[PDB]
Amino acid sequence: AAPESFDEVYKGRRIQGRPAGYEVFVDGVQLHVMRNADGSWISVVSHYDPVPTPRAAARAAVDELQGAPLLP
Amino acid sequence: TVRKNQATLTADEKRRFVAAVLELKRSGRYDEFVRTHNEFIMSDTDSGERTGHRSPSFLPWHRRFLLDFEQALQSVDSSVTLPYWDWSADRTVRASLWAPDFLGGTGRSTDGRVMDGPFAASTGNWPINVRVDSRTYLRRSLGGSVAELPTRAEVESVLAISAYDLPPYNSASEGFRNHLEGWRGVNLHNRVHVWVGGQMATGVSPNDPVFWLHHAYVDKLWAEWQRRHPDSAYVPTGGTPDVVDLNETMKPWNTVRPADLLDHTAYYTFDAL
Ligand SMILES: [Cu+2]
Ligand SMILES: [Cu+2]
Ligand SMILES: [Cu+2]
Repeated sequence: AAPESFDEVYKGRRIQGRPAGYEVFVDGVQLHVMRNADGSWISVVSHYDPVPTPRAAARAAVDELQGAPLLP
Repeated sequence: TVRKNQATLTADEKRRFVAAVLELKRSGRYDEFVRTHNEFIMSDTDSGERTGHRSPSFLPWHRRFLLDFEQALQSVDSSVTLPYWDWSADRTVRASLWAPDFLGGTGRSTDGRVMDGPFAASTGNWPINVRVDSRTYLRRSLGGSVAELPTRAEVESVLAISAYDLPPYNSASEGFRNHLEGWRGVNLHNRVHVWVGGQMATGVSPNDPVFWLHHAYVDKLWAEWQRRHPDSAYVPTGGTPDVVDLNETMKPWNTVRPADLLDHTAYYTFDAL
């Protein structure tokens, strides 16, 4: 069962997530994310720090980026 | 070749190591290591094929990866070897490791930019090319995202685990490999990546030279583990889908198997084990 989709503005940036097995976008740019066996998630900008959900991963990315544009 | 504790390097050894690293960077060979690691970290998954991470081959894979790097370093200065960072011992931002004559320190609060050392962006010698965002400068936030680095006691508890790995051979597994990797338990290897912060916490972690020192120690811990458990060996040993079995070959090389990398002494030794 894939997680639900989401869409919101976090720290002035638009983050979106949707089932594909799941895609995340930061200001329209896709963010590589992965699901762990235990159900937690990680993104390419925090690949050793599991967070509970895809939205948590997108928010972690925005946090890490500090305003910087994601590279495709 | 002998891999020594970074804390014990002479001023000249630090000089030659830094110079060799900077040359690999200038020549463009360095960035390829960064790319290789990112590509694998992005493809290794718990549900499918996994070679470099969250799998029994995490250890032999990074062992071979580090050997490739050390060999490249030696092609520049034959006297250079990969030092290791014992983060259980040198756990403060004050360790000699983070001095301007070695790796430089933590990044500034505004943007995490490292401002000193030979890899600071301002030197013009360390452009971040292989990246996931627009920032082209080395970034660090020592102890920012995670309070503490593993302690010796915590490391000991992991070294005590007798089983190398256990089914399902992924991030949910029990056993030595996964606890050392950090997905389960007190968390060793993963927490260190998080502690450094910056590029070290991302898929393109090799962008930070400390990446090699961190993994050289994780690699040493595997050697210490084998010493503690001579009756335990690499698993699985045959016919396991998506996972690299003992006698199967590993990507990207294809010409080497975990069985060929179990004994590190065939390639190097440590100042002390
Ligand atoms: Cu890695
Ligand atoms: Cu990934
Ligand atoms: Cu790692």
